Amino acid sequence: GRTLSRWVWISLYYVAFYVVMSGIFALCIYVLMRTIDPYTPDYQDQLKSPGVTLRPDVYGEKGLDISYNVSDSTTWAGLAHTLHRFLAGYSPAAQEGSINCTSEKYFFQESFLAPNHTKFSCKFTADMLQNCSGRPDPTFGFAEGKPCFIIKMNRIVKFLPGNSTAPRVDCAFLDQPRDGPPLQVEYFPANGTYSLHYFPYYGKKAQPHYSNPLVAAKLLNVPRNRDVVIVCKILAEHVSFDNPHDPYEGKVEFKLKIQK
Amino acid sequence: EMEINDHQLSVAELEQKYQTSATKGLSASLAAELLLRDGPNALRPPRGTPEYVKFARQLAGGLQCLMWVAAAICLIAFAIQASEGDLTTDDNLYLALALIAVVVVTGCFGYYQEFKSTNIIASFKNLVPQQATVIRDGDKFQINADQLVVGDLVEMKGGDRVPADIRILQAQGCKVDNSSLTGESEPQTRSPECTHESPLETRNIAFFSTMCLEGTAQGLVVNTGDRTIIGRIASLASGVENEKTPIAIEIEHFVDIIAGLAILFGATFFIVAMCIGYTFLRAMVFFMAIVVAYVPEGLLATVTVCLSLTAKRLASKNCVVKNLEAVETLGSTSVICSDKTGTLTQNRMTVSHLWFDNHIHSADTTEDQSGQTFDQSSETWRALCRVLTLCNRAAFKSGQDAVPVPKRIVIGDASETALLKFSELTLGNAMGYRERFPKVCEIPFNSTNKFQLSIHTLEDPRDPRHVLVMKGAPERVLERCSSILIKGQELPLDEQWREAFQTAYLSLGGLGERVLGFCQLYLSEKDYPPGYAFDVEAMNFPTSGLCFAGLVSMIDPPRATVPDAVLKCRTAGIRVIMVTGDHPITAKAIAASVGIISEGSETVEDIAARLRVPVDQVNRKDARACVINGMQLKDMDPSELVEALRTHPEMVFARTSPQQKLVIVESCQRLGAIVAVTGDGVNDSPALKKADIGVAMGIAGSDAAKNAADMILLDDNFASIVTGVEQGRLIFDNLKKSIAYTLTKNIPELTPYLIYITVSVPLPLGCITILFIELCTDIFPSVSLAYEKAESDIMHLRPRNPKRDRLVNEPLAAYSYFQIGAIQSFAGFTDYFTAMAQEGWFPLLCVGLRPQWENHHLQDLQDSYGQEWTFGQRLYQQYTCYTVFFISIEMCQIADVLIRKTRRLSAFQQGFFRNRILVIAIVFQVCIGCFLCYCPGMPNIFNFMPIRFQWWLVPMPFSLLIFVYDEIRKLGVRCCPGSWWDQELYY
Ligand SMILES: COCCO[C@@H]1c2ccn3c(C)c(C)nc3c2N[C@H](c2ccccc2)[C@H]1O
Ligand SMILES: *[C@@H]1O[C@H](CO)[C@@H](O)[C@H](O)[C@H]1NC(C)=O
Ligand SMILES: *[C@@H]1O[C@H](CO)[C@@H](O)[C@H](O)[C@H]1NC(C)=O
Ligand SMILES: *[C@@H]1O[C@H](CO)[C@@H](O)[C@H](O)[C@H]1NC(C)=O
Ligand SMILES: [Mg+2]
Ligand SMILES: [Rb+]
Ligand SMILES: [Rb+]
Repeated sequence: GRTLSRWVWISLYYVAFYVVMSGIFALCIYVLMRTIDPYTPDYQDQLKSPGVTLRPDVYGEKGLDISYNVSDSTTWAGLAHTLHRFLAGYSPAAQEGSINCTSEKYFFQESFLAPNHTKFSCKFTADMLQNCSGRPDPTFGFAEGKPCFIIKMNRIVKFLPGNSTAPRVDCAFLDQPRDGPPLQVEYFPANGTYSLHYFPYYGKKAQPHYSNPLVAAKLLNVPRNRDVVIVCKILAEHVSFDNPHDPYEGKVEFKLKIQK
Repeated sequence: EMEINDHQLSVAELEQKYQTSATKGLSASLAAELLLRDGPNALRPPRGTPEYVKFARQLAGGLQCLMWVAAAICLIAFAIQASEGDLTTDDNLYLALALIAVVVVTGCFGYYQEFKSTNIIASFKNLVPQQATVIRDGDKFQINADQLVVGDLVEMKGGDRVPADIRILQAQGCKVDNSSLTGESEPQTRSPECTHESPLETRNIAFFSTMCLEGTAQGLVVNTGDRTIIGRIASLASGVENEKTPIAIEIEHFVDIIAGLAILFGATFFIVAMCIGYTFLRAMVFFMAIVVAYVPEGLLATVTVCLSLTAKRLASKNCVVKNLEAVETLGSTSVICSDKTGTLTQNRMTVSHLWFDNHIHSADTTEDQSGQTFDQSSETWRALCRVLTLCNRAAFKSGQDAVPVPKRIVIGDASETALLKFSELTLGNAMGYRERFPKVCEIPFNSTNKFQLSIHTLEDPRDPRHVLVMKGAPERVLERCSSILIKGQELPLDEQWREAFQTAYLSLGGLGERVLGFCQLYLSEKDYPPGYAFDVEAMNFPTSGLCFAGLVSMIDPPRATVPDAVLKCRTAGIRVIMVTGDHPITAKAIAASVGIISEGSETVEDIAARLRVPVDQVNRKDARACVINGMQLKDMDPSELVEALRTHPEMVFARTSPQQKLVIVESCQRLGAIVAVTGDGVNDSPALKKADIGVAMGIAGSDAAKNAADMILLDDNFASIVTGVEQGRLIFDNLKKSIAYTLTKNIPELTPYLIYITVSVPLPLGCITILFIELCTDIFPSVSLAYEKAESDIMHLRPRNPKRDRLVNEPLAAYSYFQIGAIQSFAGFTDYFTAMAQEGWFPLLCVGLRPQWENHHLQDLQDSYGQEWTFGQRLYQQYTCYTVFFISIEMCQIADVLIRKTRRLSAFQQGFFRNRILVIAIVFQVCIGCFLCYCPGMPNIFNFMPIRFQWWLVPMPFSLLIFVYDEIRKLGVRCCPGSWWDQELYY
């Protein structure tokens, strides 16, 4: 096409042009990454309500479906192992960088008091569940036919879910009212509450050694050999638990079939 | 078939061949039998026009072929993906479905845009069946011309249309108009004797579409329908296959460029996909992704409406085109080949000059009476105007007072009709004027007497005497003239005048003009009292010693506006050539009267007659003009043709066959020129179709010429071709303005995808979102560039070279794609990362984060601030970076449309707001841009959500940067034509 001497001079122009534009980009991102505050999000326009997760997080298609056979240890060995390797950070040996929280209300830190200008973070260890901690039962109730399902919310910077009382999880079926009683669960801690001194979250940089509060739902009433669907709603004022475009907005639903 | 020997037979042989009678005609039974055998005496129309298949063609083309291929790739990508496990997203289906949708909607658009063009020309056609006076079983009756069968006995009169191909048996001075078959504007004489062997030239054959001008004749039909001389020409014309228009050629050029780029990017980005650890199936999917991205979803629609507007501009001037592609051809055209009789000339015998008071006065030969008339003041003029008004038997038809005099239909001979329209213009109410002087005697034109004469009683009784008027051949009326009117007296016709009269006679004869002599004499009221019984057999009135009145000359003159339109095209750099079948001398006469041959240019035959040298010695290169008659062209060779074709630039072809017109166009197209031909008759229809564009007269045009044409001049205003090129030249420049606009946007939508592949960041842009840009938000601004006024004096530039000057080229595409789309890509990324960081995601976090982003199982993914987002919540963040990349395009596009307003001049020079329509298109680019964002519910109907007002302003600096950058580029090139800047930075 072009002459072999202008081929390079034409080439330098494109290179000289690209480097100019790419340089302006680098000048814009660096200003951009200096425009923001390291400890707080700027807008967070889609986190109007928090999301809820679940363990063991096992899906088929269409979301979480969990079916296991109590007599066969291989159908639930990997369920507890995910629970065990999940809680490896919920042990005192790994949760040292956090403090003995007993305030029982919002933990409003106005100043940063910790090594390297860090902040104080609460503690939540596995023993908070008393039957779903892995001791005495490392099967987390699966072998008994009463499996524990730990429930925990997403962390949002400076979000407050209410002054009135502790937000409590409330698990139950999608009503199958007449044939069979409603689901009976024992939650740990009792009443299925999250302590209010775990709020608000201030950021992974503000609290490098923070961890979420948890509650477990030891399912006791579920019949065996039946496909059942359980929904675990969070009940508080500043939480919406039903958004059609996000089925994990303040709620978790999952399929469970315990077979013997 | 049968005519080659028809005219050379004795009548006894013909009434055997056709089992008829030369004096009594066919039997009614046999004439009915022959009709079934040979079919109606009419012309087969194009009999292959199903209504549903004309739709099918509209779906083909350079863009359509690319559009179909891109659509097909989407499905075989969707199937390849659906097998590999993607969950119920149909952007493959939306994209491919919408891809064919424009190809259909544009196809319907064009189908109607030609169905109306073909229907309005049909509104202009005379639709009454022509009649034919036939003789069968010795009964002369009239029937429709279509019912004639081979061998019939027919008859003709003045004003009769010739019903079929007829062999002459008897003809009393019948002359006919062969202007449709030949270029001959001089009325041809028909005689029952074999003039020639070739039936085209012999006088004993009347042709199918021709017009009998005067006289009367009888003869047998030799061939009917498609078998006539006319039918074979149309059969030839149909056999001609027309070339593809240059505009379609140019678009087929850049689709070859788009695919050349598309497969390069796809392949080179596919071979890196495997190198980052992608599945052979999936990586091939991305390659298919890239090629689908490279096709402009809205380009085909934008182009057709750019051409739809200029067809509106031409149809506004009674210049109707059949297909939108031809709307642009004239601006590109480099050579025009124009039929003479009917196209250049009016094909209407008109009075051109007169001799009286020893002076030749030039009459106004225009049809709108826009030229110059002559000195209408002399006493001799009033006498001469009287004799031509009175000694004339022609008559206007009933109720024609509104239509202009030149276009009026007159019952009369060829010359009598012209002399009538003359007097009706100069005097007004000529036939009412001449009825004030009653007739008492007459002798029509006769061979033995050689003249026509009539004696009239005067207007008022105060003059009881009589007036004798005569007209005829100038030399045969002078022998009977004893005196001549000059300057208010009547002088004896001494030897001074006879030598001065014949010089004028031979002066106007050299022009190829028909000239008639006029004379008069006042009969004494004492020798000839009121009521005198004039006897014609024994001529008891003076047939001699008349007083010569004057000379009136007539010719087939040019049309009014053509003599200047030809000048305006040759100033535009277009090589104009005449191709006609009329005799050379009449051809070169008009060739000079209109401007084909310049003032002071001579053929080689004119140098030998000036230097008094034999033509052999005359140097060839010294001749600007040259005429090649048909006989002299056959013995030539295509290498000879090109030699003389571009040795004498002012070229003329005379006595050419319809094929000899076709070969010339081919020899011109084979030399690289794109040729336009203008014509009216069937002898042009073959050459009309092969031409890159064919202009046909809306009124004078024959059906074959009209049907085989690409453009129709409804009012026959030849001066609508000059405006045809500027609108063609404008759109060519206005397209590569508008085309480059919608091509630049392609890079910014692709680049986020191919970094989302290489870098694995969250999907910056949506597939449906690029559709609202390609098909909704940027079509309206894109078409506004068709309203850009000429940057240069577009009518003075040479016709574009078909090879170098192109709609798009490497300097154009490479600049638009890889320099402005590059700047646009950075506006997207800049506005992408801010929407990420300002919402929680740092730049260096997004790198390689995509696999977690699209994972339906990760419902607590940690952002750079540690916060945990559910899949739907971060999906909205993806929908957000969709619409911030989307708006980042638009703000740069409002600066892209303005910078495409001009290609060379600065926007400050012509002004920002020249285009009222461009700004009213830009306002609606942002109005629905603000609607798709802030409309409630669209977050889920589409992938658009209301962004806050901070991110609107982020890409605005880029839009001003592209304003200045090309401003500098355009401003730099215009001020200084750099020997590096003009060739590269100019598109
Ligand atoms: C949208 O969510 C699902 C992913 O959609 C894919 C997709 C997404 C974004 N894109 C952008 C910004 C461009 C320029 N292209 C694409 C594109 N193209 C994919 C394709 C499909 C069919 C043929 C070729 C490519 C398509 O599946
Ligand atoms: C933290 O404080 C609680 C309340 O007094 C107590 O039960 C627990 O043992 C304390 N833990 C440590 C490590 O001191
Ligand atoms: C919880 O643990 C206590 C102590 O071992 C036991 O008494 C109680 O039954 C357990 N609860 C359930 C629901 O098993
Ligand atoms: C559970 O496992 C045991 C042993 O593998 C088997 O016998 C039993 O049928 C299983 N239950 C069901 C419902 O299949
Ligand atoms: Mg003609
Ligand atoms: Rb595209
Ligand atoms: Rb054509």
